[PDB]
Amino acid sequence: SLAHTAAEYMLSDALLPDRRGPRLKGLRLELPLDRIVKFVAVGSPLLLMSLAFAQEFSSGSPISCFSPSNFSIRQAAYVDSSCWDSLLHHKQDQDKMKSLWPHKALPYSLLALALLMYLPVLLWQYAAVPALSSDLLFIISELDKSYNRSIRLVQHMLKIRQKSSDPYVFWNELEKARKERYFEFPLLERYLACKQRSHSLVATYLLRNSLLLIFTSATYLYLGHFHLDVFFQEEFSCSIKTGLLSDETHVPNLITCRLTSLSIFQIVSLSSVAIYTILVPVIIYNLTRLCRWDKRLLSVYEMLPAFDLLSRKMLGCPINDLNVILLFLRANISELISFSWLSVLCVLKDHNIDTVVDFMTLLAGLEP
Amino acid sequence: SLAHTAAEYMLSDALLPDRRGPRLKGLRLELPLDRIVKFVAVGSPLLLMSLAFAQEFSSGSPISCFSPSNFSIRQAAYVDSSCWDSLLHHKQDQDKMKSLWPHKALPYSLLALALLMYLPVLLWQYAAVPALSSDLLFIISELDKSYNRSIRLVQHMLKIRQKSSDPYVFWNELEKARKERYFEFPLLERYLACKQRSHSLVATYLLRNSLLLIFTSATYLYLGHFHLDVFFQEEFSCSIKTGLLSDETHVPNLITCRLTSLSIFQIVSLSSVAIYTILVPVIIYNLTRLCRWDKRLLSVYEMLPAFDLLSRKMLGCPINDLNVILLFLRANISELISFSWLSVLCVLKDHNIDTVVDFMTLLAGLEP
Amino acid sequence: SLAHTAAEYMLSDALLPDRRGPRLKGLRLELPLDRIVKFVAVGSPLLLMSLAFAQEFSSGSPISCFSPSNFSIRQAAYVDSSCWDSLLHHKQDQDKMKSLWPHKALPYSLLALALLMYLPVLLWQYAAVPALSSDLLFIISELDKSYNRSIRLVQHMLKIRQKSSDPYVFWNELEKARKERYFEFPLLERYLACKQRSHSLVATYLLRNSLLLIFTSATYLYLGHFHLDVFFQEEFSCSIKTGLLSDETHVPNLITCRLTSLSIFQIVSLSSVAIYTILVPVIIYNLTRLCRWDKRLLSVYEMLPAFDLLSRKMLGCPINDLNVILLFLRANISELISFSWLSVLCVLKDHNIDTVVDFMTLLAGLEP
Amino acid sequence: SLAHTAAEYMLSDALLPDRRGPRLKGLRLELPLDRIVKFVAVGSPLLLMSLAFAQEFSSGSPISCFSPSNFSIRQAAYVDSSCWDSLLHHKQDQDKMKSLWPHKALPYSLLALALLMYLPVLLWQYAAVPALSSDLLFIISELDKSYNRSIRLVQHMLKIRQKSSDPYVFWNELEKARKERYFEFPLLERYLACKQRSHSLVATYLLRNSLLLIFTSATYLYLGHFHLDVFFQEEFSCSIKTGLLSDETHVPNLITCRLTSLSIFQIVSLSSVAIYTILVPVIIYNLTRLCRWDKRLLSVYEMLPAFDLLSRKMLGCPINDLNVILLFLRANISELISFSWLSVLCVLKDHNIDTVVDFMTLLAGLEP
Amino acid sequence: SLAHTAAEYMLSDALLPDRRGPRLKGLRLELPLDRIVKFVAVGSPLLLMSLAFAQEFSSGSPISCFSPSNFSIRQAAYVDSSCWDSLLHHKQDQDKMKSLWPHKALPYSLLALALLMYLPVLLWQYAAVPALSSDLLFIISELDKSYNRSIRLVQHMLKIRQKSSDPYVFWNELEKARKERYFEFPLLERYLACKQRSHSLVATYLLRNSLLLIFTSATYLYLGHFHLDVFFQEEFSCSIKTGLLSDETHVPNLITCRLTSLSIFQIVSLSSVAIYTILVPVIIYNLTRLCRWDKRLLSVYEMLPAFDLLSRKMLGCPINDLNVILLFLRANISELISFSWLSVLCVLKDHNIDTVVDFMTLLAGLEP
Repeated sequence: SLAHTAAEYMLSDALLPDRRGPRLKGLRLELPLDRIVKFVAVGSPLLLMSLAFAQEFSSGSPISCFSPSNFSIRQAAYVDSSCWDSLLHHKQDQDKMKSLWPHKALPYSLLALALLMYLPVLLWQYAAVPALSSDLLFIISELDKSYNRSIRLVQHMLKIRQKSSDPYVFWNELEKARKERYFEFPLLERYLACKQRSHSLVATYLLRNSLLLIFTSATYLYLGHFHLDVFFQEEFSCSIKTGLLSDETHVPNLITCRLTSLSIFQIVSLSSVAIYTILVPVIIYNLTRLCRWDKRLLSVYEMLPAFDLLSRKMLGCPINDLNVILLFLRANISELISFSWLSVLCVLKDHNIDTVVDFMTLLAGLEP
Repeated sequence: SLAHTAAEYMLSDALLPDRRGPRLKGLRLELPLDRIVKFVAVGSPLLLMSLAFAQEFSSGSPISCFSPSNFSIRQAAYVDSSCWDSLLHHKQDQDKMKSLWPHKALPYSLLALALLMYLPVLLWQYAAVPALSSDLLFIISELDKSYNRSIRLVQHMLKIRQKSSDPYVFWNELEKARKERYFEFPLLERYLACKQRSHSLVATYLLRNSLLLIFTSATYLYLGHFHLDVFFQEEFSCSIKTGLLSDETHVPNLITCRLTSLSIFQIVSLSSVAIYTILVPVIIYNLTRLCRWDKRLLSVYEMLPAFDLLSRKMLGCPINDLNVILLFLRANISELISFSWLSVLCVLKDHNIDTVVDFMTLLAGLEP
Repeated sequence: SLAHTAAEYMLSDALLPDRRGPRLKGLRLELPLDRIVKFVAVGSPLLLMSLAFAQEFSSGSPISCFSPSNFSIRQAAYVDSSCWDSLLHHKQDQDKMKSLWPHKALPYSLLALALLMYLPVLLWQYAAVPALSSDLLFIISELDKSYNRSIRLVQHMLKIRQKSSDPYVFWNELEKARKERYFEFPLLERYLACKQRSHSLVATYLLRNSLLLIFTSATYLYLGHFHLDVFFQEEFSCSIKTGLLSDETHVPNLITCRLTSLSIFQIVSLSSVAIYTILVPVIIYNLTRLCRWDKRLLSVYEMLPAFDLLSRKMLGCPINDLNVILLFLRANISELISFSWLSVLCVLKDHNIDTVVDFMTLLAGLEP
Repeated sequence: SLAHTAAEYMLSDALLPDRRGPRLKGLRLELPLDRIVKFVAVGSPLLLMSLAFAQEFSSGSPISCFSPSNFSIRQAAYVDSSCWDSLLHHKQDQDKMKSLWPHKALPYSLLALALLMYLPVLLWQYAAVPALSSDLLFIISELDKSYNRSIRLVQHMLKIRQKSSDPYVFWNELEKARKERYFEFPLLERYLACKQRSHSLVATYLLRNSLLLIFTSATYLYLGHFHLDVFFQEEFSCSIKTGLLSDETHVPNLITCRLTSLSIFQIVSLSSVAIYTILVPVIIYNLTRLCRWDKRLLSVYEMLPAFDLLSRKMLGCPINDLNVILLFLRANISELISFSWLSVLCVLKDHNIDTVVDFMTLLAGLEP
Repeated sequence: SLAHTAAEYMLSDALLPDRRGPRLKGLRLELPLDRIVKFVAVGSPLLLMSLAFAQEFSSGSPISCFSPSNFSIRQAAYVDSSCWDSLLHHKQDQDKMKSLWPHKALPYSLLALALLMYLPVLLWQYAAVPALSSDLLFIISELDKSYNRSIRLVQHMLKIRQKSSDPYVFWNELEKARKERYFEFPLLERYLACKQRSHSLVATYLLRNSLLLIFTSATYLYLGHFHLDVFFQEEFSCSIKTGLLSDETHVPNLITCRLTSLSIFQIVSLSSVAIYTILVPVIIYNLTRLCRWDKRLLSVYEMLPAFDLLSRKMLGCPINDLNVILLFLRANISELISFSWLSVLCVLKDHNIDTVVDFMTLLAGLEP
């Protein structure tokens, strides 16, 4: 089946024969909400198209005709197959030959919608995946040096505090460490500054979401203009004597052609509206995600040395490449190593009490 | 077949191409009862839908008509295919055209139910699996330090007891070990305290079960309102002359249309009730599981150093994140290492006799 | 299905059983735009051919006939199967027997176009892939020596600058390093010079794109000459008595033969025009890519020792082997090692400020 | 389908279950032109045979009959199936019963041609592959000793030249190295001499190409003798009363039998001529390849020590085993090791200037 | 299809699930000519059987009948299906009811021939493969000690010859080495002597070839006795009133039954003769192979120490186990190690000149 081929051609990853290396393994380049939206926006028209051609209706004929008994079997087949290509209600009300082309174009329209909704996925894959992957992995490699440089070369501070009055050393020793060369990273404050003034992935993300929104609007227009007119129309009167059959002796207006699969058309015309009105607010929520700064976990991020640079750059216009980098980092920061200490520092959510809270928590997180 | 595709699309794991690493191997993120409920609540409508389209009924036609002998083959096919889309019992009792739409909507309803029952699974997978996995693996890693720290640095207590009167040292030496820095973990008493005051996975678990309960109630309403009325109705009188065929000379009320697949409809309408009334009390049992504290094995848990913190936090409202963490831990605590010593300490189920019971059991569990 | 076989025979890689070694893994020998063009220009006629034979039209007959009622079933089948091979509108307007052969030749034409559009792919695979691969991997191996030779044997310059006035050493020490034997590569300035005067892959690239352009023009001519004439013609009058049936008593001009699949023909005739008018400007953009020198990143390339030779050779006719080598290098330079330092040196995009900018950035990029 | 089985039975490698070792991996025993010729000469008749039985014509009947209306359905089936086995145009012009057997024999002829064109492939596989593989791998193993013996034991010549006047040592030191025992190989000058006087693979190559040429000529004769006569003949008059039906009362000459699939026959008869007239000059080009000595790269080959023996043996009759060995070596010399230095020595294409050109190029090609 | 199952059940290896070890990998237990004969003698009847049931004839009926118009459809089906089981030409010439049973027995006969031709393969696999494999691998293991014992412990002879007059030492030193204990193998001269007097694999080989020859003769007898009589007979007159239908009123002699698939029968009857007259002389050539001693390469074999024993045993009756061992060794001697030195010693094909020829060739073949 065509849907079987499209199941693996689209709606999945089509890069390399897989099992290559770290290009795809261990890194998530698509947000779970984006993946769900892509799946339920691409496979849904494909699912409806498959349901149109499924075992629910065992083939049969999409059109039925009431031809006179004088007609043979082949003549009846001719007058019923010549109307599936000439869907025109020759109404007696001049001669408004209203067309019923959506009935024949439904599979074409569904396939066109399925192909169209895959364009934003291709745009994201071939316009933002490489640069975003490079930035994410470089930043992850740089931030992986924030454990053997934030405690293991900082545990000498424990030696300094424990000799003197520890509460006093908690507030008047830290300026020496904050001014140390190795304590502050030398490359992140420039890379992040450069990324702050560049608008490249923000444009791609906004285009990816706006294309889906515009395609949903186009689907609404298609189903409100062409459909919803021939929606309760099941019978139409045709005319076979509209050509070389004019000089003959048989039914001029072969009345009462019937659309056998009208119910499937009606069900699809509503399931293509409900499914996408489900997705209408999800896209705008995805757009809102980038437009709002997030500071719910800034308290613990600012404490750590390397993440202090990320926390400081929290001002200005929210539309920056750094925002997309942060959005794809927080979904990827917990790959295999930050899963044991960053996820632990969640107790601090309420700098006086915070001054002494690390009296026993920070050193207790040692790997051995 | 569509059921063949849905067999692997749903009703299984759809994350990664597998064989990746420790993300899924060795960790059980779904309780066996939850897995059974999900399987028998998702595949059951799919199984019934497949049985509707299976070899049991070799296609055929879902409707049969008794048309006059004057009608040709094509005319009879027209009058029998124009009634499967116009199921309306034009009864002579005014003109109550009772519809028989459930007969045509049964596959649609079954597919809709199958898709709806997969929503709680998606909610659990994309709203609680990451945080629960992180908490579970962190707690497991911390508790894995409860064997080389509860006997191997405690076997010096054997040296102390064996020199003096061992029964006396069984009760007056332990305060030194209980006050030792390394004996008591420094991070668990804070992580568990933080998790006690957080209600995040409790809400997700309750929502996951309540969605299934509400969907079962909706299925009951659907089968009690739309079904159970056209349940013993097998014959209905139609009307083809309800349109452009009005000005014709043939049967006005084409009486005695017959629903060929009424028996399948009746069997499905009962197997969709029995199967879900089997599942009605299982869901409430799953809800009860979280609402009741468990203390059947507290006697052996309190003896161990690390598990003493877990045993102490056994008071207050049962609805806490720690309850879900414990429920998913006791089903996962016995992965590969706790399978040889924790499962052995089951003899203690009856502190005077318990004082001397470990005279030979604790030290005999040494790995060499 | 034939399309199923052509899916794996073409439209993919057909060299070796794969999993061999570094022949294909880690090296990209086809640009993403070229890959997209090849896919959407080869599979599109195949997709339309599959749609012609898909479940959308459940086989049936491509021609229908209105034969007299005296004819038997076999006689009607004869007069309807003898016209699908004799498509000739015997119009009464002398005796212009206009042929409708495109209706029968549509699958043949689609298969011919699909096979023809694969010729440039074969030409690129068997005329430029080996030499381009050899040059690319040799240049990559030579350029991989530009990290342990541009800083690690250059960090002594740090020792020289830090002793004296560093700003002065920033401008009067570099002539010694620029005149050093090891600092300047001894093979690239000759290999690139040889490649500059050779036009071998430029001709292959231009031929590969021009063949696709010429085939698109041929498709336009085919659809504008043979099609677009029998486009709204659905009925034609045939003649069975044009031979040994002349001396018989039956319909001389068996009027009103009908093309059942005219709608599919019309849709294909438009989808084969829209899809390729989408591709018309992409090919000329690909041609433009080679014809224009690129200097958007020359500022950082000139700073590096090895890439200085590449940056210097930026004059003359753009049509040279070095241009194609650069085009396939910039898409392949970031394989696994240049992904951590070359992608970082993007801050320099605005030699006075550039003199002191590397005071801290260059040495901070050390691997440990 | 039969074509599906023949796709993997032929048109590919049928030796071992693969993944065995170096028997096939890393060695190319078939030239790309030979592979293309074999593919497009073996699969083309198979492709046409598949197209004859494809979805393009949905089975049906290959013959149609115009029997009188008195005949029943079974009688008409008898008189139409008794003519597909008795294709004889009983023309009224004595009684020249011209046969139309190519219409029935087309699939048989296509399968016979597909099997026949596989004979040269089997001949090459079972008559020249082992000896050629042995010679190629032995020569490759011997020539792999031309890098650690042409510079690394020759770099002492650098020590000799740099002490004295280097241009003088460029021309008066080399006689010592040319007379050294290890510098000149002791086995190649005898193995190549033995292969020069042996004509074993030349005969096999010539037979392999001439068999394909003769089979193409036979196909031309078949399509020009048996076809091209019944090419525009679509109707023939049969006779069922040519036996036990003679004493009956029905149509003596059942006129106007019709060949339903005449168009497919006509298209195949032309596509089997065009495809092979495409291949006619390719075979003679392959024959020309062996008949002409190649000296386009002799300048760099003569410089190398080991390849000097190959370059010297460039005289006499071109038809020798050494010619085939060289043809299969130049397509295989660049396997994994000669890909970094032999492909670089392309600058020398114009012995005075050549005397000093290696002043810096030869030593710069060192592996470290 | 049955042929699909027989493709993998037979015509290939059916021992173990493969990928086991050195039982099958690296060892060739079937000669290429024997493999070709087995393939083209077993699959050919299977190929013809598949062609009988292929898409070439779309099922249909193998028999057609000309029943009177009074007969219904079911009556005609009865009288045409009651003759495919009662093929008897009730000729009017007493009452010689000639049977046409080969038409019905053709698939049975083809399957029987395909099964019968597999008997020699089973006999070879289960009667000679184990002993031959053991003998071959033992002899190969013993002969693998003929390189580190024929030069590396013989290169001291170089030290002896180079000190004195080398031509003199070429002829008067060798008697010492020929009389040395280690130089002459102590097991081969007894194992080969034992195998010379044993006739076990010779009988199996002769039986394997003679069974195929006898089966070919039986096929010739079958096609010359039962076929070739009903070969141009296409029409026969049947009789349905030969039983309980005798007391009825309908056609007594239902004349003119027709064999619809006579052409397929005729083509198979000729392709089963040609394809086996091709194989008739190949089998006798295989028999001749064993019956003639081979001494074309004895000159180089006698020079080597270990192969001297093989070369000496070249007298007597050619029918011995040693002959089969040699035949399967020369096709297997060049597995992975003898591929670099035995295949090189081909220059000696013309003991005076041979005395001094090894002055340089023998020592030059050293592995380093």
